[PDB]
Amino acid sequence: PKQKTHRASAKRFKRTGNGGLKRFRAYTSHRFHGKSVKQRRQLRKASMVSKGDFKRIRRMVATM
Amino acid sequence: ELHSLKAAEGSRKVRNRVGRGTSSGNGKTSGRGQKGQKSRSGGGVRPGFEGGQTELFRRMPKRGFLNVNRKEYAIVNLETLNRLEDGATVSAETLVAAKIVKDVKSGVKVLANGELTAKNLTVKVAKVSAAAKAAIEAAGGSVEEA
Amino acid sequence: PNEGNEFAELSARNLENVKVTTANSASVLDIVSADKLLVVQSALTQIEEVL
RNA sequence: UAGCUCAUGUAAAGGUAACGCAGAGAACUGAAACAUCUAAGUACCUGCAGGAAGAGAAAGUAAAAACGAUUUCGUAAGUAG
RNA sequence: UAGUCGAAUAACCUGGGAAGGUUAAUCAAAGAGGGUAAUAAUCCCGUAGACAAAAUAGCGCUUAUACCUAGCAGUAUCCUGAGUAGGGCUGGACACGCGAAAUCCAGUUUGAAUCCGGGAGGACCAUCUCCCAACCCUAAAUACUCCUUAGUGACCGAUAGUGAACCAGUACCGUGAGGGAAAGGUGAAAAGAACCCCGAGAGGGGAGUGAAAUAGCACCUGAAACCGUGUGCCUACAAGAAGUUCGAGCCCGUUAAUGGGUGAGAGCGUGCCUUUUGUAGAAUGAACCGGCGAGUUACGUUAUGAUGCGAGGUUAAGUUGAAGAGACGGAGCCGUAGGGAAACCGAGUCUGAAUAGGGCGACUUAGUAUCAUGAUGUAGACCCGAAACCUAGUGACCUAUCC
RNA sequence: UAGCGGAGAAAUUCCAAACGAACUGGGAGAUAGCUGGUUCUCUCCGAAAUAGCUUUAGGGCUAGCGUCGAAAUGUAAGUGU
RNA sequence: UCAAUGGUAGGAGAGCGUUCUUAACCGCAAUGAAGGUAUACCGUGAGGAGUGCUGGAGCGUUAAGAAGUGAGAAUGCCGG
RNA sequence: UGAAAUUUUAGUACCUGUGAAGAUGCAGGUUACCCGCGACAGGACGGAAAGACCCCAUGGAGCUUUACUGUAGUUUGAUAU
Repeated sequence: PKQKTHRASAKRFKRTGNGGLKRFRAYTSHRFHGKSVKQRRQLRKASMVSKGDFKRIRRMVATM
Repeated sequence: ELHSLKAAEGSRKVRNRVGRGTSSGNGKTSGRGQKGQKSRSGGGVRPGFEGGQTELFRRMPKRGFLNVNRKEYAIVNLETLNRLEDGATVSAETLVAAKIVKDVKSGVKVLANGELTAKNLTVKVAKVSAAAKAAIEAAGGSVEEA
Repeated sequence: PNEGNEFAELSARNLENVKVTTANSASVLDIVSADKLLVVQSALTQIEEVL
């Protein structure tokens, strides 16, 4: 019928208009001992999604 | 033209009869090359698949719960106020009788962007941004929010 | 007309080239089919009223 | 009293195209395996019904003035979850 | 539920036959369709319309009757649905997988209040909103057709179309449950071949039949493999994917063409398919011939164009109507600013003491709708393919046991 | 005495020309990273057989390697010498 | 004029042929439709018609649409 | 009187080489009037047998166990009776 949007994938992602998606950081949940002082200084924030990868967007994250 | 029905460009082109013949072939192959999971019937492959490794999205943290009481106002530009002059008592009746958007989130809001062509004060709102209150309220407006 | 004439219209189906039509007949298979037609001169309020 | 006998009432047993309802109810699958899930409470099976059945009249929804039994369809929309 | 009437034409040419060609004429609620020896409006069935049923099964309208209801103020007290709500545990359904879990329904256990009442408002405690369960019935709009016709087809033409156009669920297999075939066409009309002759008979051959007898009973049409019979050339000193190219020589004369059929001889030449790194293959596979026999559509998304209009595009479902169209129907949907999880803010926004920087943002400039094409996704979803799994059913005459 | 079964002087022996799980119908065109098959004509362009991960090694997912379209041509990058 | 034209899986473009298409356009048909058969034509191809003969009813055009749509090959199947 | 299996069609020689690495069909070279008929087996990796040996499949069955989950069954206790 319709194409079912994966709601938990929507809980993974958040994309922008005329632009890419915001991807929160890896590693940032479970232990914090061995990750560095600088990695604590910088890995609260995170960067965007890839370019040549992530083209498996289609269309598993439809219209959310 | 019923004597000599003709078609124009672009609307029509041959639907590609894929899987016959010798020229395009594609029934021997269908673009594919034999002897693989790709090379079979069904088209059976799940899209997100890191080869049995967990996926990109499968490595994501669970971020941010969602307000059930999330509610907005179907925000319009002030560029439609550049369209309509003055439309005294700029309200939802001016908005949907202007037919800008009909199904609206209950209130209305304008940007400071868009221009101060309108003259009327009594703009009936639920909530206009204070950046636009600088514009119209410094440009011959009165606040009637809700 | 759109008041429904009835005498070429309950008949003339054996007249082999006659196509009984109104303003409630409009298509392209209406008109491009025959290309040649007679009019009832109420064609303003039989044509203009939506067109 | 059990029990027995007689009389009266097709009642009613039974045959059933499909739909329904109710009970009883899997597996294979798929999840790249699989124990959670899915498949589906679907396959089957049994019973109960009619021309349809159920269905229904708020011990309802909602959240502000907000309506006023149900039912079907579209929507909301794969939206909330 | 029987049916009834029901208009409108002649000749010539052709042929076995006109409705075909030709010449003319008519009709008109009937030029739908089907027959007729060959294509019909006027030949017929019919058709459009217009009549007809006692019995027949009904539908609908009018009639009093075929019977139980109302408002209304006040409130003496009673009533209003007890193992009932609830609570414990075990379940299940509800999107709800025990969860913060609502709410409902089960088993089991415990057990109220009852109008100053009680319940719901996703644990729950107060305020507010709504309702009155724990008693029963309720048409209508909906689902599907074995069936009855009225029918419609960008359905299908005898491997199709129902397994089954044919005495099909037939024959036939199997004890059974089950399975499950093959096959229609002469000719208009059998007018089906009188007779005569051969022949044991059949069958033939003459005659005659018919437009036609290669048309003769499985009969229209008749390939294809197979077998032939005749035919011009060549071959009985040859060891070839069986070929080209040239060509002695021979024979014949054509979609009239720098003709064809040959072909001695002579040069050079490892069949076709899938797979593979590489197959000529001693790697598969193919007896041959003919028929069938495989990338769709349903809905959705994306891309690309086509068209339409454009910050305005857009009607869905539905209604109308000929399963028409058009018209109605704006409910809703897309775009028309985002930032941040969110509170919120907003052409800025978040992050951060920052108004520092960074982050996404208008700067960074149009889409919408339809179509069409490719790909997508749910559908066996390009097919052919197991060993399998479970349910339902049948089975002790083989055989084993037992009586 | 009938298959989640039976029988059994027991081998995994048989249960109707026949069994380590019978036969018939439905689920269900079960499924199948594995085998085979794929049909009209042309033109143009033109591969890889590798890296990284992977219950992965005869398979996928990217990236390298083609093709077409579109936007300009980082104002030349490309490619040589 | 110059330059290009090996090409598999690959990708792009274009065209042929079949059938149904009420469409029309517009004919053929017994003096012979279709279909078959021989054929010493044409077309880059797929493909197209000419004639001879069988044969005695539907078929062709054009252009466009729509497709169970283009046949060797699978222990393909069925029939011979 | 009269079949079966069988297969790309083949007027199917030899040597020595070559080659998916062992020739009938290929290169070089040799011998051979044409066609049979009765017997024979070295080939034609002869057929018949999609290897039953080995290996693989995220393949399935069956079996075993102090694998893990369960189930019945067995045995406590609660508790209405």
